[PDB]
Amino acid sequence: QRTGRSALAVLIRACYRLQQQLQRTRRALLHHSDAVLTSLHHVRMLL
Amino acid sequence: WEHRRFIVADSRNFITPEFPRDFWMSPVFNLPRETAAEQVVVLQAQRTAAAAALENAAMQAAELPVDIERRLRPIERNVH
Repeated sequence: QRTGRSALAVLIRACYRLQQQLQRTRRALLHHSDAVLTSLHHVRMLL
Repeated sequence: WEHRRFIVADSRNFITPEFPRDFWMSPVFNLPRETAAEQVVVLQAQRTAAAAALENAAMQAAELPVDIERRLRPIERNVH
């Protein structure tokens, strides 16, 4: 009982955290390029 | 000793210049409240400010190819 029910826990922990690692990249990479866009608009605002 | 002639510096010594009829109607004596010479100085300074802002933005944005590699590789090795 404890063999197969604990073996799948490794893959469960891997998948339920790979689901969140992509979300973190989704959020962290959007609030950084927006700074690039704001800087570009600021540079144009200098002109 | 020494010798020279002399002319007395009296207050009656005046001078009489001649003025052209169109002398005072010059584009330099008659200046508006705002000329374009100053606008040149402002616009050149703004262009030079934008030039340095461009380099600041370039050094800011040079990390875009860098930020993507280290967010994908540790997941690529995770899958493999």
